[PDB]
Amino acid sequence: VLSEGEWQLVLHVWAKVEADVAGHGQDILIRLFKSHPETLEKFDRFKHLKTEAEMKASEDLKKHGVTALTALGAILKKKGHHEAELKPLAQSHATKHKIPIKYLEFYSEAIIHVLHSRHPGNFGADAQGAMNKALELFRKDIAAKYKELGYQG
Ligand code: HEM
Ligand SMILES: O=N[O-]
Repeated sequence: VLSEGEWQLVLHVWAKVEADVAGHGQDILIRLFKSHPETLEKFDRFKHLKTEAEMKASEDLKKHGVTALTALGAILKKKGHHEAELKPLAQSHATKHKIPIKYLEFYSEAIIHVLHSRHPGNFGADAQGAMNKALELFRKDIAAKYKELGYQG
């Protein structure tokens, strides 16, 4: 359970993302793919991309980055009351895309990394704490759905 002040921190951070959703989404996906190349293999859409330059030049990668972070922003603005929004993503990611929960942990770390990189000296220690809690909540609630469907624990 995040506090109100922690939710406020999270959504203040998210306001930085919303000023350039495509830019953040692209930087997150590239950080993920390059830090954890197994992740790229899950995207039949993107696995042709070999180099960071090709990733950066991919307009379609940007487009998908918008789709993904738009969904995450909507979830965060629910301040934990996200059952309806989280259900479809759980089902797709477990059963269709076949994304292990561990990869969602890597995704969370890529988000944090990119926030520091884009906003140096402006992503406060309080805000990092709050964002961690928000993301941990999202992974806990997705993981329960995966467990239900026979995918994790
Ligand atoms: C915070 C984490 C994430 C969010 C909010 C998110 C959100 C979304 C959304 C909204 C879609 C399109 C709708 C859908 O198919 O359900 C999608 C598709 C997809 N996601 Fe994610 N996702 C996340 C994490 C991941 C991770 C970590 C991976 C892989 C390592 C992944 C792989 C995919 C794939 C393969 C698709 C299908 C893309 C296509 O071929 O068009 N997602 N995601
Ligand atoms: O992308 N995690 O440092």
